[PDB]
Order: sequence, then C-alpha cells, then structure tokens
Amino acid sequence: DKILVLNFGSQYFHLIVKRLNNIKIFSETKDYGVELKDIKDMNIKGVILSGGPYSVTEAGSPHLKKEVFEYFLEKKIPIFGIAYGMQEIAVQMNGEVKKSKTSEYGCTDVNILRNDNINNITYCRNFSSAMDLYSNYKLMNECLFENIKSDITTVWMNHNDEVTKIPENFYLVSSSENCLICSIYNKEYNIYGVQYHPEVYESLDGELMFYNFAYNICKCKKQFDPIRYHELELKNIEKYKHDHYVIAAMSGGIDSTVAAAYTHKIFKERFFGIFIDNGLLRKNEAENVYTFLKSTFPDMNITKIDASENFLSNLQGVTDPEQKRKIIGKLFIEEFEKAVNNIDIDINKTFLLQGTLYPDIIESKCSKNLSDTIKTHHNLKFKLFEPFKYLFKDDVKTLSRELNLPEEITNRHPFPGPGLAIRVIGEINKHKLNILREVDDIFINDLKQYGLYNQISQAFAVLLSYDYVCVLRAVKTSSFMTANWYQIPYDILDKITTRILSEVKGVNRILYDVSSKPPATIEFE
Amino acid sequence: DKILVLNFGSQYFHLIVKRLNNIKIFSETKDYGVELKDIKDMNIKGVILSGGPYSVTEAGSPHLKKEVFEYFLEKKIPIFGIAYGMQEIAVQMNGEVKKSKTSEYGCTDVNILRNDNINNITYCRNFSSAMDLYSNYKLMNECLFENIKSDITTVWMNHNDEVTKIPENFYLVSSSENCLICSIYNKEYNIYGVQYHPEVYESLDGELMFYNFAYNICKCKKQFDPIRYHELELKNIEKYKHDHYVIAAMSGGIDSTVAAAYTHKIFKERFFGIFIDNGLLRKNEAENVYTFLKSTFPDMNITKIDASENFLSNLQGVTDPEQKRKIIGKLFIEEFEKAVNNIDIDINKTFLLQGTLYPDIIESKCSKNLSDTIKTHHNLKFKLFEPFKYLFKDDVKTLSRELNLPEEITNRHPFPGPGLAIRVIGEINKHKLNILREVDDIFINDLKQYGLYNQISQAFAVLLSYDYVCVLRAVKTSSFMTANWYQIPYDILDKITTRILSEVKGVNRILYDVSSKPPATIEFE
Ligand SMILES: NC(=O)CC[C@H](N)C(=O)O
Ligand SMILES: NC(=O)CC[C@H](N)C(=O)O
Repeated sequence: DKILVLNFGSQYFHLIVKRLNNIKIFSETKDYGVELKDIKDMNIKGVILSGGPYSVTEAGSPHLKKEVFEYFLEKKIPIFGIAYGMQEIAVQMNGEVKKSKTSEYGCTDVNILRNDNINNITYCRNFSSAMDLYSNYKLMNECLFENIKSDITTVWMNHNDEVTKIPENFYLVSSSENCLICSIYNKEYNIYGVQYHPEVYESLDGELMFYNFAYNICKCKKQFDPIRYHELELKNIEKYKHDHYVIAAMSGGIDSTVAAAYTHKIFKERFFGIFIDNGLLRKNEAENVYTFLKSTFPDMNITKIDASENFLSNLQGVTDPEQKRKIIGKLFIEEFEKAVNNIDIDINKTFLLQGTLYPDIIESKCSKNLSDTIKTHHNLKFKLFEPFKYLFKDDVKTLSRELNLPEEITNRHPFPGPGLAIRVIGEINKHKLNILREVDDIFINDLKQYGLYNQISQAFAVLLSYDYVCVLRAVKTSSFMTANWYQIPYDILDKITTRILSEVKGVNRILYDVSSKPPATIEFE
Repeated sequence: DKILVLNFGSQYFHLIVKRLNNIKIFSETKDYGVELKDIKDMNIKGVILSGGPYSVTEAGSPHLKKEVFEYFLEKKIPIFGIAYGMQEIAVQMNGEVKKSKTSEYGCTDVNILRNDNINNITYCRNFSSAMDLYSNYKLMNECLFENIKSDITTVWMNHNDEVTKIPENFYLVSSSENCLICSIYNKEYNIYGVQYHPEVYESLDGELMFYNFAYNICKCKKQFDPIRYHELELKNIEKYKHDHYVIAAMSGGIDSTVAAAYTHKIFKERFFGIFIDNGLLRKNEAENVYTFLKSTFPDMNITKIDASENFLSNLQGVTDPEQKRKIIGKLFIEEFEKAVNNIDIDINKTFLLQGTLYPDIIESKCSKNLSDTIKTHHNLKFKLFEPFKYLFKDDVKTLSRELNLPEEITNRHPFPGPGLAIRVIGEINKHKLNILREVDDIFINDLKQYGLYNQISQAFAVLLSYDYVCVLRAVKTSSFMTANWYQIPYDILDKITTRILSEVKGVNRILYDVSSKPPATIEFE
C-alpha cells in the first residue's frame, strides 16, 4: 500500500516523507507533472499535494493535468492538499483562490468546526457576527480529525495566498484569524484540503492527521505496529546503566514523577532525586510532595532542599514580573547545582533527566509568549535525557495508570515554574504568601468537593495585616497559546466566595477572571 | 375599631402610638396590668405589647395575667409583641427566653424567611450549614409582610435578651446575625412576635407592617383614606409662591427630575434649575442629561455648569478615597453657590429643593458606612425643602409614570455623588476616564440590548496608553447596607467581555466582582 506524494516546490517536502516513515507507511515520490502511465501500474491508495513558492493562479505556475485528476475519483483514491496543494484542488474544481488580505507565518491555532464550534470564533469581523458569516458555508458533525483532544490545534503557517471561494460542494472544516476558509473536506470524492503544513515539526497533530488519513481513510493494511515508543529511548540508555549516573529535578509534577519511576528501575542506585522547596509552592506541598515521593518510591534516593529563605530574601523589593522570573530561574539553577555538588559523582558521566513532552518542545521552539508556560527550567554541561520528547500529555496519563499510581497525580493541574511569585502582585512577602495560600487552598478543596477540578485545565488564586483583593482563575486550555475561562455554576461559586470572605482574615473582596486568551493570559504577571 | 396598646416601660411607647396616628387608626392606652373588666366593655380588635428595660424571666418583672391572655384567643383578637413584648408571648406559651450570646443595638437588617429564602443566610455558624439549622424550626410561604419590596428590612435594635426556644407550634419568620429566632408567627391564634422596634423612625417598614396588621389582619374599617401625601407638603408651600424663590441641584436622577417637575409648576418663574457637569459623569451625560431636561421642561430655567476642568485639576495626585470624596464634596458646594450667585435673588427668601426620600434620611441617620451612598451632597443657610422626606423609591416611580415621563428615567440605576472618581483606582486622569467610559458604556448598552438592566439594582465598571484591568460590577440591592452580586448568564456575559477586549484599546483583562455586601461594598474605593 504505497501512498503517492507529489512535489510542487515545497521546502518541507522531505518532512512529508519523514512523517510517513515515522508512522511506518510505505511511500513513493513523483513530481507534479507525472504522466498517468507511471502511477497506473503502481498500487496507490492515497494522494498528497505539497506546497510551493509559486502563486496558484499566476502564469507558468505548476499544476496537474485535467485527465490525471479524473483518474483518482473513479478509482476511489483519497486526496490530501497542503498549502499550495489545497489551492490547486480549489482551482481545478471551480474554486477561486486569490491573494489574501493578510499573510500568515509561524505557529498558529486553527479552529475545528462543527455546528457547535461556531460560537468559539471571535474574529468574525476580520473579513460581522458568528452565524451571520458561516451561514454562507457548510458544516457538519466533526473524519480526518478522529481521536483529537481539543477543537483547536497548533499548526505551522507559511503562505500569502488563501482560498476565497470554496470549491463545488465542499465542507468548511477549519478557520484561522487571517484565513477564513483554511481547511476543507469533500464527502463526495473523499478529498481533504489544508492551508497549513502538518508535516512540519512545529505542527502538533501532524502525525495524528496522517495516521487517520492513510489508515482510517485510505485503508492501508498496517504491517508495522510498534514503531516509536517511550521505551525505545529507555531500552537504548540501558547500555549506560553502569557507565554513568542519572539526576533529575523532582518537582512533583506528573511529568517528573513518572519519568523518574522508570529511570529508577534502570539506575536503581545510580539515580538521584532532587526536590527543591522554593517556598513558592501551594499549601503543604513543602511536605506532602516529599512525603508522597518517599512513600511511593522507597528505594529511590531523594534529596529535599529548603531554599525558601534564599528565595524570599532574593525576591524582596522586586515587583517586575520579568525580573521576578529572571531571579527564580537564575536561582533554581544554583540550588540544583549545589545539590548535585553535595552528591560526589562523575560530572562528565551523568545524565540530566527531564520529563519533556512534544508540546513542551514546540512551546519553547515557537517563541510566542512564556508567561503561562509550565516547564520553566527547561555551569555544568550535562547529556540531556528527554525520553518523552515525542510524546503527548494524554500519553503520559496512560503510563501513570499502568504503574498503579493514584489518579491524584494524573489529575493534578500543571503548576508552572515561578509558582506563587507571579500570583502575588507587586511586593512579595512571607505574609502575603500565607494569605494567598489560605485562599488558594480553599478554592481548590472546594473544586474537589463539588467535583469541578477534573473539568478544568488549570485553577488557582491571585492576590491583589492589610485587607487585600483576591482573583479566582479557572481556565479551559485548548492550546498553549489559547484558552477560555471555565464557567463555574453560581451555586457552587457562591459557596466558595462565601467561605473565603468569612474564614480568611485579610481579604474583603473576591473577583473572578472572565477574560480569555488571547488577548489576556492565564497568569497575571 | 380601637387597637389596644400595652406599656411595659418602653422608651419608644409614644412612637408606637405616633405610628398609629400617621396611619390614622384609633388607639387607646392601657398598662401591662389592666384588669379584664376595663377592656371587655371596649371594642378591641387588636393587641400590641411594648418593650421594657426589665428581663422577661427575672424576679419582679412585668407580665400579664393568665386569664387575660385566654381572653384574646377566644374572641379572635390578633396579638403583636415587640421586643420585651415578644419575649412575654414566649414565656407564657411554653417558650424559653434566656440571655443572648451577643447583644444588638442600632440599625440592623433582618431576613424574611420562606423555604426559598433559607439560602440567603451566611451566619449559620454563629449559633453549621444552611438547612442543617433551619430543619429544627418551621417555615412557610411568605401575612404581616404583605406588599414588601425585598426579603430584607432595616430595623432598630435595642435589647440584650433574645428568644431561645420557639413557643408551642410557632413559625420562624425572621433572623439576624445575632438573633436567630427574631420574629415569629402563630397561624393558629393569629399571633405575631418581633424582637426589634418597628415603631422607631429608623425602622424602614414600620408603618407598612402596621398597615397590614390592623387593616389586612385585624380588619378595621378604615374611615380615613388620604392622610400623608407628597402633595400635602406641596400644597403647604403654595402659600409662599410669591414671597420666596426655589433653587435645586438638577442632577439628572429620578429623585431630582420629578421633584423639580412639581416645584416648577408652582414657582413657574421663581424656580432655578442648576445642573453641574463635574466631568465625573458617564458617557455623554454631559449633554444628554442637559438636552433631555430642557426638552422635557421647556419653561424651566436651566443653568448648565462645566466645572470639569476645576474638578480634574483639583483631584490631581489624590489617590485616597476619603480625600477624593472630601474634595468632590467641598467643591460641589462651591460651584453650586457660585451658580446661585450668578442669579441675583433674595438669599434670605429662597428654598433649597432636595428630592430626599425616607430611606435616604435613615441611611444618613443610622451612620453605618457611606461609601456606597447615593445622595452625597445631602456659606448660605437655606430653608431646606424636602417634600419626599416620608416617601419611598417605589412611590416616586409611580408619580413619574403619572407625569407621562418615559421609563428611561425610572429604570435609571442610582448614580452616586463622587461619580467615576471612586471608580478610577489610584491616580485620576482625563485619559483614564476616557478608557473607563468606553468600557462602562459598552457594559451598560449590552445590559439593555439583552435585557438585564431592569433586573439589576446598580451596574457599572471599575478601572484598575498603558494596558489596564477592568472590573464589572452588578448587584442586587436589598438594603442600603446589604446586597448580592447579580448572576449574569454566561452566554450574555461572554459577549460583553469579548466585545470590550476587542474594541477598547488600553485594556487586556476583564474581571467580574463576585463578592457580596457584607463584608464588601458596592463601590471599590
Ligand atoms: N508555503 C506555501 O505554500 C506558500 C506559497 C505561496 N506563497 C502561497 O500563497 O500559497
Ligand atoms: N428594648 C428592649 O426591649 C430591651 C429590654 C431587655 N434588655 C431585653 O433583653 O429584652
């Protein structure tokens, strides 16, 4: 089952192939000007159209023959157009493509469209209501996007021309802030179209859309099941389990606690657990995180650090978020090294274990904004060990269940690097932290009691013997650069605010953030 | 139909009579030790028990005979106990009254109880859940409180002993923060009990509960209908319509615009309208308020003032709310006098028209907190003219409809004295006002568009080319010292926040206040 791929001049053409090789599907390359005789004798159950530096309507521009396109639809050959490829599918099928209003380059989020998802569009006036615009186009109920987490997906943009008129009898599937008709799907001829480049590493769900295309749509008979795994990288390092050591910043997050779980199984004695209580943690996490780790991992060597006093004194006076982040970052590297320099081992023979995920890499790769980022800490040059570099968050959740670990660790909302520092606005103090912790803990303990925690991506509190003002944050994260605010039922919401202003001393006003990202952010500072 | 009133030593006993005389019901006085023979020959269709400096259970304390109480219930004579009077009704009917945990003195709000109203109680742990406590007592569906605006009512407290055990087969009707079983009602014997003193001027709904008691419960045949009126005071001043003049601070509020409407009819030429644009007003109120007034009152002499520049320069640097209020107040008296000193008339022969209401007097009388107060401005000694001194807000709404005035003026939320000054936190600027006005106007224009404005007591925005944070305020006011926060439907709420962060330049975050009063307030500063 060879899937045919055609080149139009895309600088990402090899990535299109490399994607197929990672998902272990056979592939054969031909250009955009192949005579039918060369692809008729071959068994082909799919077609892919690449991008190209040319304009889809200008003179001398690369295209396909008229009779070769009428060869696919009759033989039931699913088509897939990328960027310039999508534009080619439009032009040949009575669709109009002209120069766009504004170009698109870099990381970009696109909205999957149902008749339900239409409400999630804010940019209606960019090209002026929600349904007032999508009444001109078709929709449906969700097949390319089978098994996708959210209705958003981060993709790689590189183009200046977009589609202007949807081809004959097509469904509009996706839209972006600067490209309305971004993705299409013909149910009749089983054709898919996309303006972005899913093959690019920056595109998060690129391999997922390819797996659904060739397997679940083109019906290729697999023949290659295992392939890429979290254990493949682990089975590799097994050949170093006596030569070197492995250290890890035990933070308490699911990413660090289930990465250390396997790396302790390999380096049973050569593994060092380093947990640092910066004093910027939540209520009782100074002990509960440590106590839990020692209990669940008895054989694991754990070194607990209390540099909280070194964090407070160094943050005194500092009110600017950037310098507050700069201090915490440049101080975390110190207390970590100092801890490593308490356990005498070969520095040139040791690994740096970092539960790093595929989305974490791109979030750092595609430099957009790093205020809401979680993995912050990502004079000693280590050989970095990131076995989950090609893995997802939902994946890690599955492994943590296989290890008989509780659900408490897999439901735990992602707690960022700088901690409560960017949650205490202005001057930071040990007193303000105490007040914020009392408020934050009540807020969380209730969300658990009434069962809303699991339905929220991330929830916390912000502080704005003086009486202070508190803000309650609760979001529904779709991508690392876009999120909504969770709509807490009022009856439940009322109880929390009632139980905070009554019990906690030092607060007389509670606010709830009702601003989305963009243009806002998850974290205040 | 004489209503019997009994004295126990209350210092407010005459007020109990004075209330009856205002509602024009016949009354006859006897003490707490009347022999039955004196009240049997008299036609009595009601009974009232007053307070007293004594304790209801101590030795030598004033009480009633056992056979005189068994005289009412058989002859169908409705009873009404006040403070010590209520405590007497309890003791004689197998109810227990002991010294309270904490005393109560001054203005106090009490909660009317249904099975619905139980959720409005926050002080459950003062004597620990909502229904967990009121499951021991009885409730019902709302007769003493016929035609009452809210489920709260401001009353006058003076006592140290409260009831501890509800008398045989009684309904619990009201509760306070320091007195659980505050008001009772026996459906069997038609008996009512109250810990507070409704006869006191400070008690807002004192005359209302008396009108329902004697008329709607005791069935007295009226014989006196007109009595107190808004026109009685107006018909009085008619004897000065040539001797003196009348000036009024035209603000734009319903209280000033429908008070000037009548006073212009009397002093057709001797009346002066003074509207001051302090620059702290809402969007376009600098002209819309003036233009409306001149149009609806063509014959009325109106003097428009633009002291906005005198308000800004004087408020520069001032960030403390108290001094911000102190400046505005001490400056409003200046621009008003200066305006009066532009119209040469006899200063010793002029009236000061002030649309003042009965609740406004008590709000100032019972000095609790004046941050949320509306009537703020309440070297020239005038003869004050307050014809609505004994009138309610709901009353004024009825008169403004009789004058064929639009609903726009009767739905207009009460806009306070200091204006947008206490809504711009910190340094005040002409720039910040522009940004706040754009946000506030959008917020209001939407509440009108989606029809929530009328269901809200008061709604506005607060600001916290720099990007600033905005807070949206929307409350359900029950009393001038207690209020909830309105629960805006999310779909509607989402649109507003979406339309502010997109259209308004200078804001990147929107918050919504979810704190009630107490312990918070309506206004930030
Ligand atoms: N990457 C691309 O395909 C961009 C090519 C060309 N600029 C276009 O408008 O499509
Ligand atoms: N005003 C009153 O009736 C108070 C009297 C007395 N102190 C009591 O506890 O009732």
